[PDB]
Amino acid sequence: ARHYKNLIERQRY
Repeated sequence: ARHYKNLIERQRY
């Protein structure tokens, strides 16, 4: 679900 990478990619970024 590529679009959702964002979320997990916001945590430390």
